[PDB]
Amino acid sequence: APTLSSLIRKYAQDEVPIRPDDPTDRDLNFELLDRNKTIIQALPEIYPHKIADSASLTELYYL
Amino acid sequence: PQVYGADEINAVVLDASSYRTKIGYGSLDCPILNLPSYYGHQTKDGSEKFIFEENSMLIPRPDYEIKKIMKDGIIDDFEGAVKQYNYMFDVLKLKPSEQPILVIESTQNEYEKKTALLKQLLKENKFVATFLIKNPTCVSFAHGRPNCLVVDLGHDLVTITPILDGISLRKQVLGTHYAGAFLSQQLRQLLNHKGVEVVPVYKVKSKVPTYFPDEAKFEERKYDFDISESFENFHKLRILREMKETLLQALPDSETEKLKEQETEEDTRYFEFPNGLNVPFTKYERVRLANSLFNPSEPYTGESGPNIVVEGDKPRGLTSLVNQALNHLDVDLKPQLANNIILTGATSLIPGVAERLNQELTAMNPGLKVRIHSSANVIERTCSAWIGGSILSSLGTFHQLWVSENEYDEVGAKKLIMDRFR
Amino acid sequence: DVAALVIDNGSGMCKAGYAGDDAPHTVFPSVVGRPFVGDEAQSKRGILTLRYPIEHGIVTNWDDMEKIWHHTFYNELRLAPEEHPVLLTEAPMNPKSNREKMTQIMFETFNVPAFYVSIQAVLSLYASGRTTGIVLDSGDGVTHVVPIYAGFSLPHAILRIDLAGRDLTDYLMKILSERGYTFSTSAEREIVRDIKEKLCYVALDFDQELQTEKSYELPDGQVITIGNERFRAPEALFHPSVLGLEASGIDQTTYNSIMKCDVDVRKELYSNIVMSGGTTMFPGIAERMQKELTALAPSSMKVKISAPPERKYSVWIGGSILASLGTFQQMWISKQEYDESGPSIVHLKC
Amino acid sequence: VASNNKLDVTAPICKVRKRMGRRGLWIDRKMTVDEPLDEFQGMNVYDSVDDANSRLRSRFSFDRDVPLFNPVDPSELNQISSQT
Amino acid sequence: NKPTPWSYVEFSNDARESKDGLKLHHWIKGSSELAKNSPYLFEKYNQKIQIPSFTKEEYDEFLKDEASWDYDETVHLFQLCEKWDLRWPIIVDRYEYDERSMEELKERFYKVSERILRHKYRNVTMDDKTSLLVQTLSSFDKRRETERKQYLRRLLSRSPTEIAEEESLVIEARKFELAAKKMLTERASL
Amino acid sequence: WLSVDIMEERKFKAASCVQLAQAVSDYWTYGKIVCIQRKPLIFLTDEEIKERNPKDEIIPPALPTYSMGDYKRLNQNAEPFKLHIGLDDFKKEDLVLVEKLPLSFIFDDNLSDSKKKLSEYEKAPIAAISTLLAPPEDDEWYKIVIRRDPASELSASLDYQKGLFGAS
Amino acid sequence: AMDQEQNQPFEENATIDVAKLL
Ligand SMILES: Nc1ncnc2c1ncn2[C@@H]1O[C@H](COP(=O)(O)OP(=O)(O)OP(=O)(O)O)[C@@H](O)[C@H]1O
Ligand SMILES: Nc1ncnc2c1ncn2[C@@H]1O[C@H](COP(=O)(O)OP(=O)(O)OP(=O)(O)O)[C@@H](O)[C@H]1O
Ligand SMILES: [Mg+2]
Ligand SMILES: [Mg+2]
Repeated sequence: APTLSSLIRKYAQDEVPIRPDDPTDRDLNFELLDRNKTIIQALPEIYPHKIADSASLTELYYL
Repeated sequence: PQVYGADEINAVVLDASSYRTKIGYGSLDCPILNLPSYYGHQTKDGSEKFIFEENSMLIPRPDYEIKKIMKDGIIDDFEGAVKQYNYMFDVLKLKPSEQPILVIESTQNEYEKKTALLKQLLKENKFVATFLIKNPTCVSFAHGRPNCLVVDLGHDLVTITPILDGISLRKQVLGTHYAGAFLSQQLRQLLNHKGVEVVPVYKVKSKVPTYFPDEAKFEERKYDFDISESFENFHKLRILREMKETLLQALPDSETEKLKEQETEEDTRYFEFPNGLNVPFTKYERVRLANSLFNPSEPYTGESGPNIVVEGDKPRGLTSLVNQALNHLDVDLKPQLANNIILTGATSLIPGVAERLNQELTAMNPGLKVRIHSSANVIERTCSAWIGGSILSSLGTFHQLWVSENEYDEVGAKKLIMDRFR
Repeated sequence: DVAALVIDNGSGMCKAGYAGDDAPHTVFPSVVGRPFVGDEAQSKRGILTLRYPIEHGIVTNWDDMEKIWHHTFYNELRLAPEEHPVLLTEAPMNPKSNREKMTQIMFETFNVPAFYVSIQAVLSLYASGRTTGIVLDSGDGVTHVVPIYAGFSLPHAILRIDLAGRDLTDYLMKILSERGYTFSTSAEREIVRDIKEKLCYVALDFDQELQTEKSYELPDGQVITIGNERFRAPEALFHPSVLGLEASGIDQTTYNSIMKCDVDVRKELYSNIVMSGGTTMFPGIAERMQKELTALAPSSMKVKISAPPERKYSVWIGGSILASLGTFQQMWISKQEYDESGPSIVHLKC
Repeated sequence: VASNNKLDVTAPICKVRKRMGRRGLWIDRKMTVDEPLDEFQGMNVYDSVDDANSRLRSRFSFDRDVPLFNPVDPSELNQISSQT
Repeated sequence: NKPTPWSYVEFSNDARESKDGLKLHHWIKGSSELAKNSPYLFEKYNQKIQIPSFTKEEYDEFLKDEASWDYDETVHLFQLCEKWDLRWPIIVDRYEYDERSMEELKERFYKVSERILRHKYRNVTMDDKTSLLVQTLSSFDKRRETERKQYLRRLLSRSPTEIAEEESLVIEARKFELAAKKMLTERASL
Repeated sequence: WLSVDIMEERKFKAASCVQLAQAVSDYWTYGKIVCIQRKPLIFLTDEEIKERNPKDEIIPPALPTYSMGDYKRLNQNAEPFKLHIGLDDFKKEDLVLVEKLPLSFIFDDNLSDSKKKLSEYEKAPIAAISTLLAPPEDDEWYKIVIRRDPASELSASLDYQKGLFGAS
Repeated sequence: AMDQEQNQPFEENATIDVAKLL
């Protein structure tokens, strides 16, 4: 049972960062499924394999 | 087949750096020989004898003196330099008249010296081909980045030569004299203040460990003859080399905060000279000694390391020197040189200097991504210039730039060749 | 898999045998006399003059070294080169042209399926069972010091010494001559070589023993007496002043070489010092070398010389050990690689 | 980025190039995930383990296969902590 | 099963200017019966950038165009641009006629001289295609760039607080960007 | 191209040499067990002299970048790395991956016109005056990622086996 | 010209080197 001061000190100790290129428990769980259901993609390191949807902030402001 | 491969010509690559000269062959990866930039001289007999091999100089001799050649990256005592080059060729068993020679040299060099060197290489050693690539470009060739800001940290001269598209910018060189020699003199005067007397290795014949700061027992082997001062200085240079290798460590300008704490932790280390006097060095002294590269706070004149300015009110230090070099560059290519900083020099092995240099550069130059590139392998830091020379000599297309002996005669004047063919 | 042939080219003599064996099958002086080959040719001194195809670790003439490999392949070991891979040894800091020419000559004339060169000193270090340590290699012609770090000879740290077994043999010739017994015959020179092989031992300190005898009968029938040559000769190796050579001694060279290396390695390098070569097996060498180095070494670290009893062929033993290894089979220069990339492939993989 | 639903793309298994070289083809690599780093009387300098660790940490801290975290955040430029 | 003999051979003419026979030895595969293989490779790349030149006679067309330009400075500029493959910083650094010459002045003078010569050279037969297209681009303007360079320097000279604020604004803008769909759906429902 | 080649060659040579040294050390401890099984020696007669991976397009990889000082600690996943793969099959699965990856840092683009590779900072009209505006490094590397096939997510007819009855 | 020694202290001579290697 940590003391109250120990908790207020811990949150000020920053946080270990998880890099974008790192298994984050959100993956395909490797090739557990069938090989016929898996496709190999070879992308240049510059381009991103995953992209998040977004709409221009000007559009959001106007809407 | 597509000609991805480069063609190798067996061309010897020579270097004339300030402290050490590194010869080697064309397509290899490591220099065969690396002699120190010194040549011995003995005149006890009526005749004259030269001793050039590194091992043979260190032994005591009756009438023996050691004379420096590479003063500040420019060739000096050319009469002895050509003798050293000839001996170095002979030891390597090089075959003349069938092997091109690529010669590397610093950014700043006298025109007469270049003329004499080329004339001797083309009319005396009878080498078929030659070339004179500038040292910063050659280092950039070694690290494979053709657009970079070379920041050398050598023994005598700290040179920052911006390079655009693989060629150096002659008027943009910033040469500061605060370098490994500054550290050597400063640590010498620190040893002088503490009263420690460093003895050469050859004097010691029987010794026992003694950790006390007081004098320690060390049997001395005394020769009949008398030893020159230059010989003792050269021998002491080695001891300063290991002592700089081991003791030094730099911290980011926080020395004043832990000035009081460092004595409390008693984190001092001992450096055992061949005498045996395990002198204690407090962490404050080591930290200040390392930081002296970045701000020459020492006011004791540095023992002939006086105040100096670019191309040589206050000495700037390395970080502000790099900032000044970056500022003078045009804004068109400034980020390109900022993002590619190649930091060569054996003195970079001092822990923490590169990290705090990066910290200072990114703090004092906000909004411009400054990433510092160095080398993990020691041989790459030590002899980057020879790596670049070897890779340039191994390049295929480069072969349309060799300067010929017949071409040299037909042109005649070295001015035309130096400006165009380098 | 097949059996990998191992051939060692030393200055004094050539060593050759088979992978996995603890001793080479044949040992011949490798001397060529052009009017045959071998010691049998050396016997016929009249019509043909003896000459050394290999000298100072550099091939003087390839046209006799080709006869050297022919002799050691077809007349001593007598295997099939066209199927058996061949391993060869070579002295460090060898000029690249010699390596190119050697690889080309072997792959062309002998059609060896696989040919891999390696430093003889690192092969010696592969004996005695330690990965790191200075190898104070000293052959008949050249002395080497190669600080080794996981087998990769630190290229800047190699130092070369001209002190050799032949030079000290000439010094013995001179001191026997000044004693009053001149031995002009080359066979008599080899007799002096054997004499210093048996009785000569390394003095602990030159001056203490100097202020303080043995006789061996010459094979022709007369006994020769020498009193100070027993200890003067080994110290000549430590002090080349009597030899007249400007090169330093063994201890100074070892100290300079070890200090030229990186600091973090020096701790293990001092402890794991290895000595080899047929020249340095002189009795008493270990204690003197130890005491002088410890005198010049830092007191914190521990000096440990590791003189092996198998010095005379330790390089060949290490080479055979390396060749017998399964993982080493991948390192071989295949014939198709040489055909595709040319002789310059040797500097890329070896 | 909000929804924690399962996605159809995994983390990069490996990074590789295909480069011809004088020996022949090569396939260079870096680690996809960074290592934890640093996995390994007055004392004499040679026996100082901490000093050797400092050397081997500074010498291998700027040309790593994967660079350090070095996030591009305005906290450092504002002379105040990222939290504040 | 024996390999193709590789042989060391003399090599030549890497198309060096000067017609000297520097022979530099290289290793080749097979007998060089094909020696005198004048296409030594690597000559393919002896490509030279082509810049139409001007002589004293053509300066009459150039006579009309603290500048204080003249024949010597123009010919020096063209020799520098021919030698160094049009790298503006290296050209200005190796420039030695006089130091007042600034980057954009050199650029503008070179561009206007080139366009005037080219137009004078397409006068009899009208120029189109690639050449007309270059003429088009060379309708530059020196004032815009100095404005561009001054603007870039001013942005690079901003205080740390302002640029930190700009970075924070961009980061927060992207953070709000990444969740536009959910916000839009919730707003529609509300 | 030659500079990347030299760097990777140095790293590979260091890795191979330290692997050989470790193999020697292992031999000198566990015993002639790791040695080769040996083959009979074919001795030929005096008459015969009287008349007188490891194979197949090998594709050796290269080590990651830590060079020398850090590497005797052997930063390995669970075993020594594959420094020579000459079987070239790649279990027949990665063979197409190997053969259809573009060669990187190519000197000549197969004589396709002339072309010219410029600095990456020259493509961008932006001058990259801010840290966020840094254009890509362009180190010419390919990442490998496995994905769920979009056809798999598509609806498919039910598949099963009937029991005693229930068919039609 | 004789064989001085041997020293194959097989910590594991099991024929499975990974008997102790693993
Ligand atoms: N690990 C080390 N850390 C710091 N200094 C070292 C180290 N090892 C050696 N030195 C010394 O630092 C200096 C570095 O010299 P260096 O070899 O880099 O110069 P150089 O080859 O003459 O070239 P230049 O001076 O022109 O850069 C020498 O005096 C050398 O003895
Ligand atoms: N029993 C011995 N006693 C003394 N000296 C010996 C003895 N055996 C050999 N030597 C010395 O060693 C030499 C033998 O050659 P050695 O094995 O040392 O070198 P190598 O491997 O043949 O040559 P290198 O390494 O120079 O190519 C002899 O000439 C002699 O100088
Ligand atoms: Mg120097
Ligand atoms: Mg030997």
